[PDB]
Formats: sequence, structure tokens, C-alpha cells
Amino acid sequence: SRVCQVTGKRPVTGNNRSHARNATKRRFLPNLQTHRFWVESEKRFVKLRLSAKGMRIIDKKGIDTVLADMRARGENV
Amino acid sequence: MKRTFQPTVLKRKRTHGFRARMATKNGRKVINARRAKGRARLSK
Amino acid sequence: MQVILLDKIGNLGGLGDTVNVKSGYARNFLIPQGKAVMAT
RNA sequence: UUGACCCUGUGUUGAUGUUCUAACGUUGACCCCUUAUCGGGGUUGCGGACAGUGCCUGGUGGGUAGUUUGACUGGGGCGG
RNA sequence: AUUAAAAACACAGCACUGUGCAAAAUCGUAAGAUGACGUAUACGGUGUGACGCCUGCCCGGUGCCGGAAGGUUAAUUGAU
RNA sequence: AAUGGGUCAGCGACUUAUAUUCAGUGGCAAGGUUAACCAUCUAGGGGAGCCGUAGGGAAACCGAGUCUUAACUGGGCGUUCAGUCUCUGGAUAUAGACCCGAAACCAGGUGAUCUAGCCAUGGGCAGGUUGAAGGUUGAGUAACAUCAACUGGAGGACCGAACCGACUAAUGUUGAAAAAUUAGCGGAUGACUUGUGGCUAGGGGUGAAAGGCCAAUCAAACCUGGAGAUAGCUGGUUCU
RNA sequence: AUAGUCCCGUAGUUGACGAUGUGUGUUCAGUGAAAUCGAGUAGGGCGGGACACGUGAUAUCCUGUCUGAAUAUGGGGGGA
RNA sequence: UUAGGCAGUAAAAGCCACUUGAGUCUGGGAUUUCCGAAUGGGGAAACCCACUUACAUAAGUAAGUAUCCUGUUGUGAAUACAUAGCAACAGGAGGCGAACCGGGGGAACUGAAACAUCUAAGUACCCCGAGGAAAAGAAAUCAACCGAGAUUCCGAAAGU
Repeated sequence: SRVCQVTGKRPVTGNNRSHARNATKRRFLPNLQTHRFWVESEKRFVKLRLSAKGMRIIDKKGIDTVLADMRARGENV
Repeated sequence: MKRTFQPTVLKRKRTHGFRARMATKNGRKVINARRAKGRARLSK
Repeated sequence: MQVILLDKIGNLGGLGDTVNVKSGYARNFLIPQGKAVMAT
């Protein structure tokens, strides 16, 4: 699914709102991207489907902490 | 004149049979519904 | 992204020099190849 | 290459073009999982910061949808 | 289907047009499909409708295609 | 000679809850009354609150006054009259709100055993005609080309059964039949027809295109739910 | 046929081997558990949504997108 | 527990029992075909066909054999290591159920005497996940310079 593996950001629902204030349902999708992260400890690339925010989090926390978090959540990484 | 009911057993089973109902979520919903209603016959 | 150069880079700077780089440069080149590290 | 700004030519940013590879693409090739025209991983080639996607944004948009389209009236419409 | 069998539809033939292949187009949120295990002598759309003789004038409108100079113009930016 | 009623029996239409207001009745009275809750539970506790007891002004605020205005000779409203809580009733509000009735809209399901198209695998097509290309042997040409005879067996070819269809008429129309029968009629080796099994599903499919067909239903299937939609309309509305 | 006194019951009084449930201790083995006082966080920009509150002068909350502190000398709120 | 009992329709029949093995009642054991989550594979539910291992000698019998998740053991690619993969084992799960609960999605009719903001309504419905309840909960809360002290539910304030 369109779900960030790092953050959990999934598609949320909201309204489109015209000038006439007509509300149509819409979705707000996460800016999901796929990126291969080299993980030193495991001497491998790990391809993650993550939001661009997720990448920023991996830049702050490093891949090793994030991989740990994910594996705990039962992400298959 | 050819009327609408042109039975074959196989087509009856493959469409309305138990294993057909049980295969899908919405089919199981039907079986459960009929079982709740008290229907002697759950499937055709 | 602030990074510590673990070697001399053409323009960035010398070994042990702290420099802001674009996060792509760090993420995709400098850090993967050991030319720098995150300036935590 | 060039614009702004910065000081005293200099940096700091912005375009623009070329080149590059390292993100990313690959519905090229080969290897393995593997008895597999799926998929994944590996290798390599070709591309390459383009494409593509998310958020925002202008346009277009009967493709689709919800609706509106007055009253009087010597029927009603037309006219008034 | 059950008041219309026809001059209506189709048709071979014709023409315009899209489409360079991860084709266009269509189904689908997507993956994936059809197109096609095809590749411009192909595929899709549109009209015309065997065959013969032919198919005039108008590009103002509205499409579509092309052109970009200038004018107008969104998010954005944030000078005063 | 407008509607409805064949008849009888049975059933079938102004309700209920909550709040506002008016009236009657009762209690208490410048007071009246408690709510949840507690409770040895229709008692009794419980004063939170509500109404009344003051009005004027947009308001601050003032207050038997106040507001207006710079100020009223003024002027507006008020002053000077019993309320309150039960019970019963009349209205009203919110709820299906007197009962019955749409065409429709939406959501989730069920249907391609009919029919449309397609897919795969099987089958069917009496009998009779016509005589394409091609070939052969004679000609014939420089060689072609060309000619005759024979052969050959083409075709959304011809006639015509099965089969598929449905042009006309009559019957039938409370049918033998919710589309037929009888006499004729078209196609009948094909864009044919048929069996079995697959696939496509409702703003969806499928359509040699008729808005045709998608189970005797289709300008948006059927079922269930929202749902007692809504109905400024029609009907009906029961003793003296 | 219409029952205090016919019957079954009722009031009252008794009954559980075993099996269950409950509540207490007294134990065990876990769990709570995220470790270590909270940063991609608070706040911000854009788009939405929730708060009685329809973007209004609109505080507060949530966040799809883009950003991004301070860190008790600090920070949040008290409806612009 | 005690004079009758062998279910009913439902009579017959053959029987049993009579102070306690007649029977009945309660509890707990045993047995418990096939189908069904259905789980060895398949399947037109109540059927068909297996493998493994034991046994049998004949052509049978019994047991075992799902998937996933989690963990642990082994093995174990492409490249060394390794990882993926593969296997074994253990422990879970799956289905059903009227409502209540939390969450993910989410109408329209209708009302507005038309209608689009708005309403209906975060309702109906679909989905996921519980539990005997759930959820919430121990102030980065209110208040107002006085103070209060988590959450939930009920009465008022107030149709303000």
C-alpha cells in the first residue's frame, strides 16, 4: 500500500473545496519514493518505500536506528 | 418458445453452490445471513 | 546537511573540515563512499 | 557564460549551457534464489538528476456529476 | 426477443487523422492487462460507403496544428 | 351519464415523547417548586436550578425610574394589578406527527441457466445445379500473348429439405400459446448454424447501432437497506 | 363448575461426595516496559479536517506537503 | 432420587424393575461417521485421490502430513564472509455470534417550501480490531489575581 515504512504516513482523506465551497472528497497521498539505503552493519543496500519526510528522519537518526524501529513494528526489512 | 430457465446442474453448482458461496467474502455473507435467518437450504 | 570530511575534496574542503553540503551529495556520494560523515 | 547582491577582483545566491555519476529509470543482457517470460537479489550496458511520482498551483475540461431554466395568461406556447 | 426488416446498420473500397513501440488508445487508484508475442504495407479513432465520372469556392467563426516577439497571468517570493 | 363501493364479517386513520403557550382545577402564596441523586424507595432527604418579586437602555450602567438630547415645554417604555408547582384540556414546536400512495435518489449485495458480444472445445448442413482459376492436348507466337477441345471444381454462387429465420394474410386476442397456429415467405458452405463450458455486471456490460439486450422487466436490472424519502396533490377519516 | 385445608406447590426448615465460581491472603512465573523524562518534536508556510465555531478579527487541536526551535537562564496555554 | 421404566407421534411387541445397579436427575468421564474455519491435496459442501511412517501380505490397517505470524535450530545461493532462500521444531492465529465499544472509509433521499454553501450526517452502509465491557484518564487542564485539581456518567447553567 501507499504507506511509508519509516513514518507510517498513509493516504489520508480530505475535501477539495471550490470557490463556491463545494466539498468533494479527495485523498492526500504521502510523497512516497523508493530509495536504496546502504546499511554498513549488514553490508548491504536496503530498498525502502518511504516518504521524503522518512528520508529526513533517516538523515537525523541514521539508517541503523530506523531499521531497528521498523523491524520492531514488524516491517520486513 | 425457449424460456429463461435452461437448467444444468453444473452451472447451478458453480454459480450458486456452497463452495462457490464460500469462496468469496460476500458469498460467505450470504451463507451466514441465510444461516441466521434459519434457512434450511443455504445453497443451490 | 553539515558533514565532516574524512578526506580532501576538490572544492568542499580538507580532511576534518566541517562544511554544509546538499543532502543529496552527502546521502548519495560523500557518506556512502566514506569521503565524509554526518556532522552530528 | 551570465544576473543580482556582497564587500575588496571577491565571495553569496539565481538562472542558462555543457560535461559527469552517485540518487532514480530500464517493459536490454547475464548470474542466483529456481524445475519460474512473476518477483527479488547480484553483475553489466543504456539512460540520468531528466523522467516519474507526492504536495501546491494556473489552464483545459458535458468525459462525468449535481442542479437551475419565473409568474400572469379568456388552455398553454409566442407576443406583451 | 413481443406492432417498424427498411431507404436504417454492416460491408469491400476510399480519405483524414493519431500512433516510433514502455506506441497511441482502452480497462484499472495501482499492479497489471488488451493493443501484440504485432511494429507504420502495423495498430487506433473519425467520416464516406462496390464500381464509373468526379468531388468546385470560402481559413472570417469554432476546432486542430504551428509560431513565438510582446501584453496579460497562479503558486511562490516577500521590496516598501 | 362525475368519483368510490358486488355483499357480509373482521381489521383499518389526529398518536406518543419532549418543550413553549393559553385555559380549567387543586395546593401553597410574595413566594412557588425542587432536578439528578440518596433513600429503611409513591415517604423523607436533596436548593443545584427555574419562575415570580422592576424597569429602562445597543451597552456600560442607572433604577421607580430610565432612554433620548447640549437640554427638553418634551417624547418613548415603565412605575401603581399574584404568582408558582401539580393535574386535565386547547393550540404550537421537534420528531413519520392523521392514515394510505409515487415517479425517483443513495449504499451494499445478487444475476450473462434468457439475451448481447467474445473465448475454448465438439457437432450439423437431403438432393440437385452452375462451371472460376488452374491443367492437358491440339493449334498459334521470335518468345509471348492468343484460340479450341478436354479436364478441373471456385463461390459471403444457383434451386431446394433438415436447420436457422420471420416478409404477407387469416385465425387467435377471458388464446391451445404472457407472441402461437395455418397457408404462403427468406437464408440454407457461411459475416452460417448448433451443443457444452468459460468471460464481461448496472452509469456498468454487451450492441453489423434498434436506446436494442443484460432471466416474460431496461433513457440506467434485480434484491435488501437508508426508508415511514418527499408528496403545497388525490383518496379516506369510524358514537350521540 | 369457582379449593387456605384433594393434589403439586408456597412460607419456613434443611441438603453437595464430587465438580465449579468468588474473595482473601501466601507463593511462583510473567506482563506492565516505552527504559532512563521525551526533536524531525513544538512552532511555521501551503492544502485540508476537528473543535458548538461554515475562515471569519479566529485562538486551540490533528496533519498530506514543505520546513523547523528553545531546551527551566527554557518552554506551553490563558479565543486575533 | 425412588416405583415404575424401555423418547414422541403411537399404538402394539419383546422386555426390565419394584427399596435399590429398574429407571430418573445433576456433574464428570468414554464414544463421537461425514461435511463445515475445515487444515494432507483436490472438490459440484456432506465426495474423490494421496504421501510418509509403522505395521501387516497381499493390493490392507493405523497414525501423521494446511497456511501464515513469532521464536528457535539447523542447513544454505548469486561473490569471500554473509544474507536471501530452504528445512525442522515450538508457540500463536484463522471461523461463528443480537447488541454494546474503538478505529478505517462514508452516501443520498430529505430540509432549506427551487438550489449549489449549509442540512440530512459523520447518520445509513462497507471494512478492520477488540473486550466483558470498550474508550478515556492523572493537567504543557481550567480559572482569574481568588482558586480548582485525572477520566467517565447523570442534573442544571441553557436553547444561554
